[PDB]
Amino acid sequence: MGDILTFTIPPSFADIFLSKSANLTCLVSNLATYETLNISWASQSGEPLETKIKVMESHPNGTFSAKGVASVSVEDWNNRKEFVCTVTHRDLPSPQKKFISK
Repeated sequence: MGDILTFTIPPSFADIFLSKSANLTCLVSNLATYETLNISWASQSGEPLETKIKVMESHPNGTFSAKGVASVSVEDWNNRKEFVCTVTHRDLPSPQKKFISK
């Protein structure tokens, strides 16, 4: 508590097989201020990724965290690419960035 935690979750081989699209998932928890929260996904090159997020506020149902789902090409995951998620809670002076790779 009182310290913002950011973790990234990779899509499973099975999951990618079902949808035939790889998805980037970010989990942000332990928010010192459970007011509102946003999730941001971008390519390593600093290029914003198509991300779909429902509710600009963190979800207190089942979990107390927010998740951002970005749709990437299976090719990227297959080519060992890496993506960057940045969490902007405004609570911290420096947004936390996370690297994700299969």
